[PDB]
Amino acid sequence: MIREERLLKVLRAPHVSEKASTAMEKSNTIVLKVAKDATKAEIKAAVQKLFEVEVEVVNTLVVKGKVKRHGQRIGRRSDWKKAYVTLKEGQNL
Amino acid sequence: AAKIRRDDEVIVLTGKDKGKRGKVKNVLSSGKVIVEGINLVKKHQKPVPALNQPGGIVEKEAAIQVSNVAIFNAATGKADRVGFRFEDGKKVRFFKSNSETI
Amino acid sequence: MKRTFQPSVLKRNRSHGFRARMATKNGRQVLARRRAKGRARLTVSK
Amino acid sequence: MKAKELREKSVEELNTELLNLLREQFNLRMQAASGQLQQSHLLKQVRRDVARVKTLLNEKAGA
Amino acid sequence: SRVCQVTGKRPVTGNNRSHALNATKRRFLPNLHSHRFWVESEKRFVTLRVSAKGMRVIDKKGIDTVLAELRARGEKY
Amino acid sequence: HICVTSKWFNIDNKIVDHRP
RNA sequence: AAGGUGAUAUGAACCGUUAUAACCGGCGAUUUCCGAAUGGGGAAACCCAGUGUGUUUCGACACACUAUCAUUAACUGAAUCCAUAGGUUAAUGAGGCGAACCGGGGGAACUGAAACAUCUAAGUACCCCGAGGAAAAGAAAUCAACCGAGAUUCCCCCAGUAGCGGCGAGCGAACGGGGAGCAGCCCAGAGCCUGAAUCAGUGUGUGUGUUAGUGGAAGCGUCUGGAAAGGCGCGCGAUACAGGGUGACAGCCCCGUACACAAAAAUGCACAUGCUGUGAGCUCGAUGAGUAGGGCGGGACACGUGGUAUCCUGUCUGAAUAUGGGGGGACCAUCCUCCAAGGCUAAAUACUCCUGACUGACCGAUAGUGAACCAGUACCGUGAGGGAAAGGCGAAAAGAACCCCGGC
RNA sequence: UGCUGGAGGUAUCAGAAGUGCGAAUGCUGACAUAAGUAACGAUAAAGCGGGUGAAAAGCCCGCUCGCCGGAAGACCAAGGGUUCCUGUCCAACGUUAAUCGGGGCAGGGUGAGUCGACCCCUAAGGCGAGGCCGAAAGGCGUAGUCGAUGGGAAACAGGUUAA
RNA sequence: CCUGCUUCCAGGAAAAGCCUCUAAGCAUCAGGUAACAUCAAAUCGUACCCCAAACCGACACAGGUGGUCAGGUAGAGAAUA
Ligand SMILES: N[C@@H](Cc1c[nH]c2ccccc12)C(=O)O
Ligand SMILES: N[C@@H](Cc1c[nH]c2ccccc12)C(=O)O
Ligand SMILES: [Mg+2]
Ligand SMILES: [Mg+2]
Ligand SMILES: [Mg+2]
Ligand SMILES: [Mg+2]
Ligand SMILES: [Mg+2]
Ligand SMILES: [Mg+2]
Ligand SMILES: [Mg+2]
Ligand SMILES: [Mg+2]
Ligand SMILES: [Mg+2]
Ligand SMILES: [Mg+2]
Ligand SMILES: [Mg+2]
Ligand SMILES: [Mg+2]
Ligand SMILES: [Mg+2]
Ligand SMILES: [Mg+2]
Ligand SMILES: [Mg+2]
Ligand SMILES: [Mg+2]
Ligand SMILES: [Mg+2]
Ligand SMILES: [Mg+2]
Ligand SMILES: [Mg+2]
Ligand SMILES: [Mg+2]
Ligand SMILES: [Mg+2]
Ligand SMILES: [Mg+2]
Ligand SMILES: [Mg+2]
Ligand SMILES: [Mg+2]
Ligand SMILES: [Mg+2]
Ligand SMILES: [Mg+2]
Ligand SMILES: [Mg+2]
Ligand SMILES: [Mg+2]
Repeated sequence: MIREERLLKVLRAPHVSEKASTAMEKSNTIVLKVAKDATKAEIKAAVQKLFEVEVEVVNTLVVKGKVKRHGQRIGRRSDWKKAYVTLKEGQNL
Repeated sequence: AAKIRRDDEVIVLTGKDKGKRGKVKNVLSSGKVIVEGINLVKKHQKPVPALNQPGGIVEKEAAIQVSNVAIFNAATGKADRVGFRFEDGKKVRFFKSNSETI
Repeated sequence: MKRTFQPSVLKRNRSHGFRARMATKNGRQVLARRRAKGRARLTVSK
Repeated sequence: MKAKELREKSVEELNTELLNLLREQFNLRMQAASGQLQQSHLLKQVRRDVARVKTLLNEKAGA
Repeated sequence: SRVCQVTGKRPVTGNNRSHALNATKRRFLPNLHSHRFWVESEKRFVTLRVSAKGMRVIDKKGIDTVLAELRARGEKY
Repeated sequence: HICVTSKWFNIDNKIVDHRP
């Protein structure tokens, strides 16, 4: 095809979180933590194949890890990517 | 190679429960062991708000040194110490003082 | 009044960064000493 | 689960290969993350299974 | 570098000494020159950076020998 | 505490020349 | 092997019990990105390519390869026809890091002289280059003194002597003797005989060490106590009374210890051979020239130019060649003794980033490593760089259910 | 020897030294003193009512009052790096209290063919195959290759999120 | 508008994108121009402070910090009230 079926392990988790997620459900589109190296087109494919839905276009943004806690030293979390996916019309999941 | 093991009957050797006997409920990474009914303590367990919330005093088993329990003979009714080897196919444990094997 | 540290990352990296450090026999000895000292930040970079 | 497929055919294996991912692994992540998956240890194996899968096939072909 | 391609002569450090014997570091460096040499055995000129003596050797041993050396040793030339 | 930075000047400064 | 899924760290969900749980060792596999970084770039962990591959959804993305230098070959190929330089490809090797010991290129000043130039500190500190398991040195153009010795290296003497020295401060040998370890060989070449000694690289074998392991003796009674290993009594093992642990001090509770054993695999070391590369052997030859020496300038020799031998050479010179030449501390004779101007060479010697085991009239938390602790950390500094504090509940968490004041 | 303490200590005669502290404007830590004294960081200024609360001069809401308005309003770059928003808590941080916060804990939040970087292009300048030079380290520089503070295609009015 | 216009001396970046020109080269081809249709535009930044309590000043420090916008009354005014 263009992207091997193997590499459609880019979808990592739904981000069903906040009205941001759900209130932007009730007006098209779904959002997801997705890989890190994922290429919009590369992640559209995943959502076509798996999930078997339609997809108009996909937007991406990177979330930066909050650094916190600790006394002297310090701990930081990992960065990760957001989805915001926007399905064509016969919208299901 | 452990001279004492999981299901296994022993007589306490030192302290508190000097003379008592019991089965090894389970043995620990530390080389300490829990012998059922044997070395008891009274944990004041705290309540936890989200379910299993009541909490209360609880009598419970407290790990103790394997150095301080001996395997029990039954044939003689005393502590016996262990030893190794047949040359059978396996190894197995025999009571010292009568190669009695078990 | 204007004080001595006027931060600027471009200058920072260009003057003290890994590659700059790497571009000179002595700059390299700089790292070598810091490695031998077991330093956690060889050169304060991104 | 090792020699069980030491002899399982280079082409054939790439099947379970996908079947570990194609099914178990992807479904498991999704299902898990979504708060379903009550038996977490399934994530440990599958991943470890794919490792086996790829250990052969790599050692069968070419190496 | 100021190295004689024939003898390997290079600058060497020694001292100055005044009439009061004050030592001041200094260098003796060789009498280099660079010289177009005809080989004939290659129908060509070759410029070697050469010391006098380097020349006097070439005079005696004769060019081609000297050129066996250098090439034997790897000198560019 | 964290509490540990002392950059004590130079004397302090003003005046004095105390006739020579 | 009967228990396991590293630690803070419970919990969840699991896995295993007579052999595919875990754990230990041998050999494999995978091994993102940056970093010598090597496809180009770059503000390290990022941007962008050329060419090859890759798609019953053969686009764009993914992967592989493409740095430079050296050697060798091949093909190409100017001014210039020949020929070179230049250019493409290819095969090999290099590159970077690393504690000391080692050889080499450079090389201070404080300081000492009760000041300071000579002299000292000192060929030290430091910079640099290079290499090995050791390095270097080494098979007399050496000493001796008319008797003799017989490579190099290290140790003790000789001796703080002889000497050097603003004869100040200081520096400081050798001869000869006692020891450690000892080893000797090639090239400067052609003929015959030819791959014959040997060395390295390598495959195999064997033995021996290594990287997991196995077995391993014998204690009970009672007293005090929260707890016995302690006291007292009576037994027992000892080729095992090294040591650690266990509720207080244990040969006989545990782990060991002495002792006896063990390797599927990979390896260090020896031999034994196979393969590659290499030369052995006899006859007859050959015997290290811009060198020795000298002049000038420095430097090395304990030796500061001194009556100064000897060694090295920046500079200008320049022999003899066995009936010859070097040295014997100016120099000459005689005598004696050695053979420079090509190389190789093991041991006695040096060192410890690191592995294992063992030891101490060494420290015990302001000590000892800066660091007994998640320390080169927190912190300070643009940076180089500097650089802390901080160990102990109990035998066992049995780490205080529940009630009361208080602002859940 | 009493008390405390709760596990080590060692006569004797020999032996060996990190062997004795009040001073060094010594070193480290702890604790005094002045003293409940100065001070609480612009003289733009507050008053009251009602909420909440264990507690309100300081928070919330309201009505007045006052202050900036070429700023003391508004958008950024540089620099910071979660300080943004929402719940929750008030020990420590806040020069007072604190129900409040840029403070603790948890959760959320950054959506681009068109803005910007990457990218093409170069200035200063940097690096620099070969190369010239240099005891070593290295120096300079050609071909190039990098480097914006400058050049280079393209979206506007309105709405909506607690953010 | 204006990178204009007038004037003066101190005489006022570079390169690419863009336009055009052809060489080797291709000549039915390929390319070039236009209309319509369609497909592609990845990646990274985007919160918040920014004359300040969030940056440089050890501090919630009377200091320092470049660019942008600029209403009414009086006023020459970005002064001042
Ligand atoms: N007043 C100062 C003396 C002084 C005078 N000039 C100075 C300059 C710098 C520092 C101190 C001083 C003191 O207390 O000692
Ligand atoms: N000596 C003068 C002036 C003075 C003040 N401070 C000083 C510091 C250095 C020298 C001089 C001064 C005085 O005390 O009145
Ligand atoms: Mg984005
Ligand atoms: Mg690269
Ligand atoms: Mg590169
Ligand atoms: Mg002096
Ligand atoms: Mg004789
Ligand atoms: Mg054993
Ligand atoms: Mg035993
Ligand atoms: Mg000779
Ligand atoms: Mg040698
Ligand atoms: Mg310490
Ligand atoms: Mg103490
Ligand atoms: Mg004292
Ligand atoms: Mg005193
Ligand atoms: Mg007072
Ligand atoms: Mg007063
Ligand atoms: Mg006051
Ligand atoms: Mg914060
Ligand atoms: Mg906020
Ligand atoms: Mg307070
Ligand atoms: Mg906050
Ligand atoms: Mg450019
Ligand atoms: Mg070069
Ligand atoms: Mg240059
Ligand atoms: Mg710019
Ligand atoms: Mg914004
Ligand atoms: Mg404030
Ligand atoms: Mg301020
Ligand atoms: Mg004004």
